[PDB]
Amino acid sequence: PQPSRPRKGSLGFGPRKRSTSETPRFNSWPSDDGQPGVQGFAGYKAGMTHVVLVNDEPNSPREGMEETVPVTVIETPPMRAVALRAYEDTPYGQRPLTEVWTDEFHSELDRTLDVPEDHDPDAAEEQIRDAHEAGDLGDLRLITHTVPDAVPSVPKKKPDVMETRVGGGSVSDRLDHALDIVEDGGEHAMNDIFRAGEYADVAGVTKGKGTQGPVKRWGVQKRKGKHARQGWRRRIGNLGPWNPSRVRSTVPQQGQTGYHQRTELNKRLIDIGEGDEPTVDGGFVNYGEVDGPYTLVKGSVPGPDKRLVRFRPAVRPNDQPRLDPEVRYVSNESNQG
Amino acid sequence: RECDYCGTDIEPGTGTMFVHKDGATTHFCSSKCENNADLGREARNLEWTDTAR
Amino acid sequence: MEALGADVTQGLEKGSLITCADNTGARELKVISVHGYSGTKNRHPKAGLGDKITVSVTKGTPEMRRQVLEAVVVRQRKPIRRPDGTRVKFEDNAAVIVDENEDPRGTELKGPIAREVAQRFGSVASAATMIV
RNA sequence: CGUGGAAGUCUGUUAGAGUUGGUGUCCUACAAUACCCUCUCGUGAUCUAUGUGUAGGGGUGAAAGGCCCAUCGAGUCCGGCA
RNA sequence: GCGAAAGCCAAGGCCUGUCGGGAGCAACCAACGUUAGGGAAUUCGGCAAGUUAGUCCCGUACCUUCGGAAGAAGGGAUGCC
RNA sequence: GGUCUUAAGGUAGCGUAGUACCUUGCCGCAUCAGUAGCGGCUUGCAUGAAUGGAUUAACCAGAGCUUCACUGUCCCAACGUUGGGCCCGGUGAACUGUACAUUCCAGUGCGGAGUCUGGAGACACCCAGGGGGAAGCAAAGACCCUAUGGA
RNA sequence: CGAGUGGCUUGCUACCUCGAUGUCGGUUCCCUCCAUCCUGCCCGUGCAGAAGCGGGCAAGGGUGAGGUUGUUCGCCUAUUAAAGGAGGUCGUGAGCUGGGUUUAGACCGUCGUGAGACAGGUCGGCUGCUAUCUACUGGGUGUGUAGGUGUCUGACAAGAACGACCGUAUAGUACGAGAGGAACUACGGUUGGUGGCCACUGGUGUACCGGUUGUUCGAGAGAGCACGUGCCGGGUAGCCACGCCACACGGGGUAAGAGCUGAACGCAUCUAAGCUCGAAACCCACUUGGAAAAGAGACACCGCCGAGGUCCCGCGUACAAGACGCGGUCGAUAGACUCGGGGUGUGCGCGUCGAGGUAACGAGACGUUAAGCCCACGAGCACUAACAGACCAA
Ligand SMILES: CO[C@H]1C[C@H](O[C@H]2[C@H](C)[C@@H](O[C@@H]3O[C@H](C)C[C@H](N(C)C)[C@H]3OC(C)=O)[C@@H](C)C[C@@]3(CO3)C(=O)[C@H](C)[C@@H](OC(C)=O)[C@@H](C)[C@@H](C)OC(=O)[C@@H]2C)O[C@@H](C)[C@@H]1OC(C)=O
Ligand SMILES: [Cl-]
Ligand SMILES: [Cl-]
Ligand SMILES: [K+]
Ligand SMILES: [Mg+2]
Ligand SMILES: [Mg+2]
Ligand SMILES: [Mg+2]
Ligand SMILES: [Mg+2]
Ligand SMILES: [Mg+2]
Ligand SMILES: [Mg+2]
Ligand SMILES: [Mg+2]
Ligand SMILES: [Mg+2]
Ligand SMILES: [Mg+2]
Ligand SMILES: [Mg+2]
Ligand SMILES: [Mg+2]
Ligand SMILES: [Mg+2]
Ligand SMILES: [Mg+2]
Ligand SMILES: [Mg+2]
Ligand SMILES: [Mg+2]
Ligand SMILES: [Mg+2]
Ligand SMILES: [Mg+2]
Ligand SMILES: [Mg+2]
Ligand SMILES: [Mg+2]
Ligand SMILES: [Mg+2]
Ligand SMILES: [Mg+2]
Ligand SMILES: [Mg+2]
Ligand code: NA
Ligand code: NA
Ligand code: NA
Ligand code: NA
Ligand code: NA
Ligand code: NA
Ligand code: NA
Ligand code: NA
Ligand code: NA
Ligand code: NA
Ligand code: NA
Ligand code: NA
Ligand code: NA
Ligand code: NA
Ligand code: NA
Ligand code: NA
Ligand SMILES: [Sr+2]
Ligand SMILES: [Sr+2]
Ligand SMILES: [Sr+2]
Ligand SMILES: [Sr+2]
Ligand SMILES: [Sr+2]
Ligand SMILES: [Sr+2]
Ligand SMILES: [Sr+2]
Ligand SMILES: [Sr+2]
Ligand SMILES: [Sr+2]
Ligand SMILES: [Sr+2]
Ligand SMILES: [Sr+2]
Ligand SMILES: [Sr+2]
Ligand SMILES: [Sr+2]
Ligand SMILES: [Sr+2]
Ligand SMILES: [Sr+2]
Ligand SMILES: [Sr+2]
Ligand SMILES: [Sr+2]
Ligand SMILES: [Sr+2]
Ligand SMILES: [Sr+2]
Ligand SMILES: [Sr+2]
Ligand SMILES: [Sr+2]
Ligand SMILES: [Sr+2]
Ligand SMILES: [Sr+2]
Ligand SMILES: [Sr+2]
Ligand SMILES: [Sr+2]
Ligand SMILES: [Sr+2]
Ligand SMILES: [Sr+2]
Ligand SMILES: [Sr+2]
Ligand SMILES: [Sr+2]
Ligand SMILES: [Sr+2]
Ligand SMILES: [Sr+2]
Ligand SMILES: [Sr+2]
Ligand SMILES: [Sr+2]
Ligand SMILES: [Sr+2]
Repeated sequence: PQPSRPRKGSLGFGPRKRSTSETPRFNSWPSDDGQPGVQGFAGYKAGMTHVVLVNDEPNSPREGMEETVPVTVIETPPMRAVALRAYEDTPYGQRPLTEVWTDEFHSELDRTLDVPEDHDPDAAEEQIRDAHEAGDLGDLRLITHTVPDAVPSVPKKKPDVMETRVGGGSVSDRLDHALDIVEDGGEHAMNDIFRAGEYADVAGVTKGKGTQGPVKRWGVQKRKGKHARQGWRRRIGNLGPWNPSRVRSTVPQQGQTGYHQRTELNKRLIDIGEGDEPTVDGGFVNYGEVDGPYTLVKGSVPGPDKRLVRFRPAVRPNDQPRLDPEVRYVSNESNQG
Repeated sequence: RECDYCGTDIEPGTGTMFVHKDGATTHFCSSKCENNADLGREARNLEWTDTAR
Repeated sequence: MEALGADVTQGLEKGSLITCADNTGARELKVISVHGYSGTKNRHPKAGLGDKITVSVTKGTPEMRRQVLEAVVVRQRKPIRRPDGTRVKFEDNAAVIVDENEDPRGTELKGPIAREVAQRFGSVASAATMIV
């Protein structure tokens, strides 16, 4: 009677086209709870190595025992929050109001931006406060870039600019916190936002695989048995029925695979540190050597080596944070062998 | 741990452990060793092995 | 069931000829089904270490032959991943016949057993010679 | 036990003959019957060149209505014929 | 080497089974190699593929028109110096 | 039934058959499970003696089934090799074409519409793809009926 | 007995096509219906419990593997939460398959004088086409919005991004004479689906290294051929799955339903006004897309004689063309060299030994030698090549 079966692949990550920005853009942000802070950071993917841990989970029968955990190394040097953008609540959603910039700029920010020479940080700040008085101020976000120059293995010096949200206390107190970071030089580290043991959401633009067929793109079957030798190997049975006299967008077809934005949920930060403790012998294959500010994220992270990945505190965590896990051993053994 | 074939130190979180018919246990550091063992070769006879040198 | 404390890559399928690691009189067992399993279209139902399977006796004593009994997969050739990351593989694929109450039908268990089987089926463990 | 070396005998891509499956390749072809692998026969009722005989309601046919110049349950050409 | 067999090479012939250049050269297709664990669950059907293999020694069932079955099956051996 | 039609009235055998409608007949073998296969039974819709019956060693690119061995046939797909495919120079056809044509969901209509009616959607052009639709292309249906047709 | 709904079966009719709308079954891939098999929330019970039986709302998700048969259907097995049914030209042959029906060959049975027949059986018996239009999947080029760079907004669009099960504590407890035997909640894991990633395991790896057969280059050394690696052994990077990571809760409004207050109708009444609850379903949440949203958007800064861009050069985190991304001496972008990190497994030569042999000769063994050969990765390193320079632009 023709057995049932779920459709090949998900319709939720559509359309399967190339990403507009190689730098990921978050569409969701955490809720306003504790003390005001920047809701995210960023780094550059380095590679994978394993780490030995002590089981933190109270409900695990293995609590306190030795456990091997796969970890991805991401180089996370300090970022610079160059501006404070303000949004206003309009009958057409949220719209940007004004921006508060600075004087101190990183030597090579001009490779991406048309750096401000003449700006009024006071009149901008005034417009935001007069809007808060009116009860029209939406949320508070900071324009932020990365220092790829600080990362020797990444070829680019051209900074990856992206906006991040500041949430926390009252809208008045987080306006102050936001302006306070900017007015200095905008310098902040991963220690300022995250603590080892917390669950984070890692966004990334996947490994580009060009144009691929249905078997790889949608995971459909290959032609089986006698059908496999007839001249059709990796092509689906049909493009749809007689009626409707058209091909639906839901039928698995060929095209672009990879280079898509993916936001991978609930990623545990195993350790945040500095130096050469996680580097592999002979250097990370197709990347380089790690010596500086890093982050060890549990499991996989979207994208290849050298790519920019974004961080955010989990908007929907499953477990309660079990802070600063004990690290018994980090492997430095060559990835060649 | 040490490899029950070549004698080098098995990097923690790596390797395979083969269980024999009688119950005997043999830890291996890599597939290279496993395959050399399956060929009936004894670690003493191969020069690259830590047992030999 | 209770957590095995290891990740198993199923090495057996429906119709697989495996060994009977006991003194029941049954020599070769044939997998028919797996307890609490429900696959997907075209996929052959898979069985592995720690699974309670349903079996038919292919070889053995005239009395034990042709019988449809339940069993537990003790050993398997395809590697299983323990918490410390180490893989463990066996010489053969083996099972021990079990009754309704998850107790072994025979008295003596031939060959080694995995420590993971001990957590799920206790009276099979307390009947085992070697536990690896 | 040896000798002998019979056979519409056996194995065999020897030469040569044949054409089972792939229902592969091709299917505006390389080709109006092709290509590749697989397969059968291979001292005999064997295969083959050349010459020669049988002609259309007639031949030829170990018989399939097979074949008789890409033409066959009655060849082809022209005529009867507008 | 059993060989008018394979494979390799002479003599002799040829680069005219007659359009070329570029992309680590994607999807897809044609021929094809290797795939862990399982082992025909595939399918109308093991279709396709694979297995086996040469030589010598041992050994060989039912049945039989006594010719045959039969290389039955199964076991062992195999290089170089 | 314990002869009658029309001469005789199925003997040896074989039998659910390449012949058995009922039918997947019943029993058994075999498998977890066997409309299959084999053995037995067998009243045979509608077996049977040169319209040759039964049987059979050897032979078979003949039809069906079982086992060992084998394996990407399958679970379930991966990577690779060679020629294409894609881009460039040169060469250079054909199929097909009433017209218009960016469609889609409904409806209507000779009852199976890109073109009618209502709505919806729709900026143009170009590259690659696998073929959903044009009741796609290809051949005055080889089925069926009809012709005071043919062989 | 009576009234109907559907359009899956069959039958009828003969409206459509005979200058052809390819068959049945299967397969593959997509959407749907509800008359619901499972899962959620309910009501009744001949509801103690447990296991059921019947009914309501409900189409989110699921509904699987196999033995005979061409079968659909159906029979049978073991698993399962359950292994529901139906529509899409009895969905799907310019996708596959070709086992059955239904050509030409042949046999059997029956019928027939016979040719030959059969809504009887049986063996064999072919699968065409270079896509013009349209449709969708992905990729570009222009135009509109009316100079640029960077960051956003969110009209709308897509999602199942998650479904389900087993076990433990609750508990041998509630309930029950006993046998038997729950739940709320909290946890652990499995399965199916989904997205991604390669540290680990596994595969490939006609890169590479070794062994070795035949033959050829006189031997040696070192090589070629054996189908695109002769075969065998090992295998880096990358790509992969058989490997690994991740994939809530909760709100809001409802259905069936349980209720509150409450009148018509002094009472009663969940309903008529009003209100409190309440489904795996809906909406939000979350993920993806999305300035061509014609109301054609917002902010900041740079620039209108110069901001920025294109071509150019060195290259890939990108790639079928096109596109995208980075670097360009104020430089580590690529190559050479040297390290490091890796693959293989101990080089040629020489010395000793070597069963033997008068000697010649001698397979092979040990040493020299973690040797020799090799690397799709990293580092150091401006040595070499990123030069010269052209164009557009308010
Ligand atoms: C249905 O079986 C087909 C199989 C094959 O189909 C044809 C070819 C397809 C046939 O087309 C199909 O013919 C059927 C009789 C009717 C069918 N229609 C109902 C649709 C028609 O189309 C189909 C079946 O798709 C064939 C007739 C086409 C055509 C132009 O007439 C023709 O004759 C050409 C010279 C073809 O040569 C031959 C001998 O057919 C060639 C083009 C070759 C290369 O293509 C083919 O051979 C294909 C294999 O041959 C037909 C004669 C058979 O028809 C029947 C009833 O059995
Ligand atoms: Cl298929
Ligand atoms: Cl099963
Ligand atoms: K017709
Ligand atoms: Mg590696
Ligand atoms: Mg390793
Ligand atoms: Mg199937
Ligand atoms: Mg002649
Ligand atoms: Mg005839
Ligand atoms: Mg395999
Ligand atoms: Mg075959
Ligand atoms: Mg019978
Ligand atoms: Mg007679
Ligand atoms: Mg058609
Ligand atoms: Mg006609
Ligand atoms: Mg006819
Ligand atoms: Mg006539
Ligand atoms: Mg209903
Ligand atoms: Mg639905
Ligand atoms: Mg089947
Ligand atoms: Mg149909
Ligand atoms: Mg079609
Ligand atoms: Mg075609
Ligand atoms: Mg048939
Ligand atoms: Mg037939
Ligand atoms: Mg066809
Ligand atoms: Na084809
Ligand atoms: Na069709
Ligand atoms: Na042939
Ligand atoms: Na004539
Ligand atoms: Na013959
Ligand atoms: Na293959
Ligand atoms: Na089409
Ligand atoms: Na009706
Ligand atoms: Na009808
Ligand atoms: Na069909
Ligand atoms: Na449903
Ligand atoms: Na069936
Ligand atoms: Na049709
Ligand atoms: Na076809
Ligand atoms: Na069909
Ligand atoms: Na609710
Ligand atoms: Sr159907
Ligand atoms: Sr953003
Ligand atoms: Sr959004
Ligand atoms: Sr075909
Ligand atoms: Sr239509
Ligand atoms: Sr002969
Ligand atoms: Sr055929
Ligand atoms: Sr042809
Ligand atoms: Sr072939
Ligand atoms: Sr022969
Ligand atoms: Sr004439
Ligand atoms: Sr020559
Ligand atoms: Sr020429
Ligand atoms: Sr190999
Ligand atoms: Sr079979
Ligand atoms: Sr032998
Ligand atoms: Sr009789
Ligand atoms: Sr006879
Ligand atoms: Sr095409
Ligand atoms: Sr005709
Ligand atoms: Sr229910
Ligand atoms: Sr079968
Ligand atoms: Sr039917
Ligand atoms: Sr039936
Ligand atoms: Sr057929
Ligand atoms: Sr018939
Ligand atoms: Sr029939
Ligand atoms: Sr215009
Ligand atoms: Sr319980
Ligand atoms: Sr009890
Ligand atoms: Sr009690
Ligand atoms: Sr070669
Ligand atoms: Sr109500
Ligand atoms: Sr615009």
